[PDB]
Formats: sequence, structure tokens, C-alpha cells
Amino acid sequence: PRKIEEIKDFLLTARRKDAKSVKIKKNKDNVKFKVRCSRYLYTLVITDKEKAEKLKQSLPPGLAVKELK
Amino acid sequence: VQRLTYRRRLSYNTASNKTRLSRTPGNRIVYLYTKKVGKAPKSACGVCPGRLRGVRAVRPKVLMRLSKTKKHVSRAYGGSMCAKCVRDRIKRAFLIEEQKIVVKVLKAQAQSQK
Amino acid sequence: GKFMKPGKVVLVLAGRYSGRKAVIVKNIDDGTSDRPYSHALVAGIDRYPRKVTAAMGKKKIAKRSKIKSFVKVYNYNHLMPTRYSVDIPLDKTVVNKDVFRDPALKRKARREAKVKFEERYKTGKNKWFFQKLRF
Amino acid sequence: SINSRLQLVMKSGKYVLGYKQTLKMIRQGKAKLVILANNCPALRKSEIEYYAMLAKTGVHHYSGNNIELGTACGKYYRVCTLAIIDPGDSDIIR
Amino acid sequence: AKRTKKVGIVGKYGTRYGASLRKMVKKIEISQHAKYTCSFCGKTKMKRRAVGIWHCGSCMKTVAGGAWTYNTTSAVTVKSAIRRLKELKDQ
RNA sequence: GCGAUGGCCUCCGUUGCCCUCGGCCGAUCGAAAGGGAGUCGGGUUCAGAUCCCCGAAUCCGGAGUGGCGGAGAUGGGCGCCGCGAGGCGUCCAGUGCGGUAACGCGACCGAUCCCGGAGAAGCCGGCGGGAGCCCCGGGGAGAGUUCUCUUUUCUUUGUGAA
RNA sequence: GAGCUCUCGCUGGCCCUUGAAAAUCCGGGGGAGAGGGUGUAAAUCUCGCGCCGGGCCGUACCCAUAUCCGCAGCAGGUCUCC
RNA sequence: UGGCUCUAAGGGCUGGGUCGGUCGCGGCCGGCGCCUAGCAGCCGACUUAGAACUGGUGCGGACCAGGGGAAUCCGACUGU
Ligand SMILES: [Zn+2]
Ligand SMILES: [Zn+2]
Repeated sequence: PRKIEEIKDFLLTARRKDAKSVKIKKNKDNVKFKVRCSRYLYTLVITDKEKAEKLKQSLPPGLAVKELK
Repeated sequence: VQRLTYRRRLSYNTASNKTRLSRTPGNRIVYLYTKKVGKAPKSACGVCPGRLRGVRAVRPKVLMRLSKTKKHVSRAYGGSMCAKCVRDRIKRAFLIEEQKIVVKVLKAQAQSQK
Repeated sequence: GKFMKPGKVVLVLAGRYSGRKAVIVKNIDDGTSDRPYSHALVAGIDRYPRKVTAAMGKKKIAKRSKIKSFVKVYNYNHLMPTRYSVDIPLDKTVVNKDVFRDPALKRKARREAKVKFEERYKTGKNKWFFQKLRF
Repeated sequence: SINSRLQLVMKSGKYVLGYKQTLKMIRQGKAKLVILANNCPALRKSEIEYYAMLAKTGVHHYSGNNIELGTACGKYYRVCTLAIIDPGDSDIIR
Repeated sequence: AKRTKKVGIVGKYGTRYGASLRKMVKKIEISQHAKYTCSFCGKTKMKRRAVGIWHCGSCMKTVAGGAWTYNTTSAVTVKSAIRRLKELKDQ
């Protein structure tokens, strides 16, 4: 898998046509967004909680953003 | 102490049957079969014992997967000959050409005198 | 006496331009407190013109007679001097040591060296300098 | 003999021992004489001869090898090429 | 003579193989394992790689010489004779 | 180079002929321990699971129309308009770039031909690095003894390939 | 921790012993040839992605004081790893 | 040659740039001490030698674990 340092790069990766279910895992200050693609599972780690909450609303097409629990 | 077995049918410990220990998330030591240690290409000069630098030491069939920049260095005879022997060849070629020019001039002078 | 002059020709013995022929445009041989070793700024040719053979024409002759130059500072131990000298103008205002800090200035220096080398390659002068070293 | 002149140069004159330093001295133009051992590599010998031709410097091919040249120069190590810059009171330079 | 009186290198063979045979071997055993002076670099790096072939550690020069010695007296004699004949022929 | 069909006979593919180029070195067989690109972790059956399920990868081949971005890439000069950013016309160069150097940057045209490397290497001794296991001083969790003592003794205390 | 095993790397000693071939892959010398002509193109030993496929055969168990060979559930023999 | 109680020897890591000035205990500069006979603190694997005491002279306490010397004949030996 590949880690992403930029939220804009994560959004560009998630906006792909081949992109699919993007899960959200709240890991007690280590919250992550994992987007599945054809070849790699791209991960984005957000330290802030409000930033992750705001990014939760950035999914364009109504994907499978269902969280992990 | 956890004793472990081979995961393949080649029970004999050969060159192709080399293994290493690895710990899994299941908390049990298992065998992982390691690839052979590749060697970097040697200089085409044939005199320097050392191997070429700036190139990955990997198997030849993995050289196919490797990119172009990893397989050579940006220089004349790059990735095939060492820089020391390259510059020695350059200066030797220049000096031999100069000597040939001098010999030709001397031969022409001798012909003119005779 | 000293034979490292701004008219001399050298052979580059190291770096990406190994084996290339260059003409010295500046010599230091004392130091700079930033480049302490004795050195010389030179302008060389990365790509030599191809053979013409006179069975070519006009457009193909022009295409073949192309020169790709470079400008570089080399240590004296990485240069091979020769008897031959090239009397190329190479106006010092464009080719200087400040071009190595700004990419645009180095681009202009390379363009100027290319123009001068291309205009001197014709007329059949210093044809030894425009022949690649066979090694 | 050349050995006595070399000994006098080492005692009084200025000398450079080695290849890299000798080449740098020749390029700077300070070296007035060059001495090459007979067992010198041919490529290095031709390089030194060409440099001395460019710098208008005399070259002498010493009869002995590098070990004998070092012994004559008074050094317990071996020297293959030697540069003489300014002899003190010897006639090593014609 | 610190440890052994008159065996030295052939002390590894012990009491075996006969005193005269060990004494005869000693010369060859010392000569083949002794490092000679390479007359290309001046270093004591000439080491017998195999039978009749010697290698310089520094020069990386390989020389075809004698089986146990770098230069044999027969080789020296034939080289001198060949040089003399060459000089006589060419004049 | 010639001839023909096929498909928006534009453009390409195909076969037929001619010219051209061309060393190999013997057809073939010969190793489930030699060489040989690339899969690991968890779960699962009464009995198979590096094979089945889940999750992460990777190798080779294809990719015509090329599906996308990115490298060859958007430079200089001259003459005009416009306060300015900028726009037009014309000459051009442009198969990359940096570091003295070892070399580096995601690419960075290329044939017949030639050179080289990997594949591809004996036995033994010494030393050093890393890992698996063992040891000790402790924290926890579960626990045998406790007629006397024992901050107790016993088990566990982790992370794959890429 | 000269602790046991595996692996990697240096360093040595021995040979009148010098300790394998081929498939396959890659690098380098050259410019035969291609490109569009001032905004585009030929090329990408393909830089990051995206699409399709990988066919055939073995896969259980014993591997040994009872699953092999010795007339047998034979004190015999049978090549390895932890 | 046991047991127990001691002694001696064989080592690693860190620490003084202390005074003044200045900036935010930390950093920079100046002349200082320059431990140049080294000291102070903290850690760790085993050994070697010696001393006393003591057991019903028993102590490589089970296990592992060479019988030697003087000669003769043959074959050098290793090996088969
Ligand atoms: Zn070399
Ligand atoms: Zn040598």
C-alpha cells in the first residue's frame, strides 16, 4: 500500500473512476482514510479530529464511505 | 520452543531451498524462502577486482523489471566499465593517435629528404 | 611555463562529458576560497556533427551539421591538454562563472557556445576539434 | 653519475615525489626537470612526456626502477616519478 | 631456530615421508609459498596462483613462469640466448 | 521495389515475387536435490488447503484504434501594438538536466553489427554485523504451594509479502 | 553473553586437485535510419496510473520397531529439514 | 579435588569548555582550568589464584572416562 501526505492528493486519488469503497478508521488520535483502487490501497493519516470530520463530507459521488467498527 | 518444517516439497537443503525465519501477526515463527544474492556487474576491463558502482546488484531477470537509470550510470561506458579504466582508455587513445601522427610526419619528412 | 590558457583545448577525463573535447575559456589555477583546487572554465561539445559524405543534399546536410555544446568548470586533474588550440571568440560577457547559479544564464551560455561552434565547424577550420575521440 | 646529483638535490634543492603532485607541479610550471623510472607504466610515462612537452620541461629516464630511484633519492619508500623544481647547487639541469 | 631446528616448513609432515624427502621438499615448499617482488610495481605481491602461473596482488598482472619459482634459470638462459640471436640477426 | 485482396481500398494488416542482409555447430532427449521472473497474513474441513474464503501484492504476455497524465515542452532574437501584464508577424535552436569528481534526477529516439556482465561456482580457519532461540532485572493477565517461609514459582507478553 | 542454529561481509591457508555447461536477462562503442517545423510530431530498454488473460499434469496419507524392500505388523536395510 | 564464608585480579558508558557578556535550563563569543600523574557517577558476562572454617579421609562421590614398562619378527606410515 501507499501512504499519502497531502489531503489534496488523497482527494485526487479518491476521485478516480476505478476508485471504490473508501473506509474510515478512527484509531484514537490516529484516524485514517483507506481508499481501495485497482492496484494499491491508498492510506491517508490525519492527526486532527475536526479535520477528519470535515474531510468526511468531501466524498463527491456518494461512495461506500461506511466507517470501520 | 516452536520447531518448524519446510513449506515446500524440497526437503533437501540446497541453494534453491534456502530459508529464513520470520515472525507473523499470528505470533508464530515461519520460514520465508529468500532470493539469491545478486552481484553487481564487473568492469569490462578485466583488471580491476572491484565491481561497478551506481547499479543495483540484483538477478539478471530482475534487471528486466528494473528501470534504465538503475542499470547504468550517466557516463561514457557507463555501467559497463570503471571510470579509472575509462579515463585511462581516453588518454591512451589520445597519446597513441598523437604518436601515430608524429610517426606519419617523420615518415613524410624522410620521404621528402630521400 | 604555464600551458593552461583560454585558447587551449582539453579532453574531459571524468563526469558525464567524459571523452569530450572542450576549449578553455577561463583559467584560475590559484583558487577561489569556494573552489580551492586549481581549475578552468571550459566550453565543449556534447554531440559531434555526423559525417556528410557529400551524397546528402541540402536539408540533410543542414540536419547533420548540428552541434550540442556545454559549459562546465573542471578540475585540472580531470582535463587532458593537447597541442591543438581553437581561436573561438566566445565573448566572456555570456560565458562566465555566474551562469552556474542561474539556469537561464547557463542556457544562454550554452546557446552562445553552440552558435559559435556551429559557425566555426563550417569553412573546414579546426576539423580535428570537431571529430569525436575514438576510444 | 646521476645518483650524486640526485643526492645533492635532495640535500639542498626542491623536489616533488609522486605522480599526482609532480603532474600538478608541471601544470603549474614550477617543475624544471622530470625523472621517470624504467619500470614506469607506459601510459603514465607517455602522459608525463606529453605534459613535459607542453610545458617545455626536460625528461630523464632513470636507469634503475622505482625502488632504485627511491634508494638513490634517499627515501626508504619507492618513487616512480620525480620532479626537480629548483636545485640548490647541483648541475642536475643541463 | 626458535621452535624447530632443521625442519621448519616441513614440520607439518611430522615423522612421515622420510627425512631426505622432507629435506628435498623444503626448498620447493618455501619457494612456491614465498612472495616475490613484482618487476612492474616494485611491491612484494607476486604470489603463486597455480602451477606455473603467478599473480601480482597490486598490478593484477599474471605471469607464466616456473612451477615453484617465479623465474627459472633455464628461462633466464633461453631469454638471454634469444635476445642475443635477435640482435645478431637484426644487426 | 513490383503485384493483390481485405477492412470509412484515406490508413493499416496480410500473403505472393524480386532486390538485400545473415556464421555458427548440429534434429532431438537428458535433473520433481543443478540454472529457472513472480504469494504472503488471517480464517476454514470429519478428512484438502502458500491451492478454498477474506485482506493485501507481485511476474509475464497483449494493449490496433493507443485509455489518461507526465518526459521530447513550449526558449532566444528581430519588427510592431499596448502605461503595464500581455498579443501579433518573421528568423531560428530545441532526441533532457545537475554535481570538480565518485555519481544523481520518474522517463530522457534508435537498427544490422561488435564488446562485456549476470546466470556461474572448491575445501578449511579466524573475525565482525543481523535474525531465531536461550539468560537476567522488572511491569501486567491467568495460575500450583502456602501445616513454615517464599514481593511466589509456571504459561503468555506480536506483526507478513510488497 | 568464545552461548546454539541460519544468513551476510571481510580476511587469510591448500592443491603436480584450480573446483561445470546452457536457457534467459542486461549494460556499453556506433549512428544505418525517424520526426514536426515554432505548435505540434516520431520515440518512449515506460515515469505514474487504467483494461484483459495466464492453458495442461501431481497435490490425501505412511515416509518407518505396523502404510517402502526383505514370503510377515520381521531386533535387518532405506536419502534430508526443524 | 566436597561444602560454606571471604580476599585479590582481569571491564564498559557518561560527566569539567566551571567565569563574564548576550539571546530563547538550552544556544553563541572572549580570556580562562586545559584532569594531558586522571578523577567522580552509573552499569554489566564470566572466570583465575589465594585464605580461613568444617564434614566419621569424603570429595572427576551418579555419568563421561588411556592399564603401563623392557624386547623380538613383519609391514614405513595414512588407506583398501
Ligand atoms: Zn578497470
Ligand atoms: Zn606488480
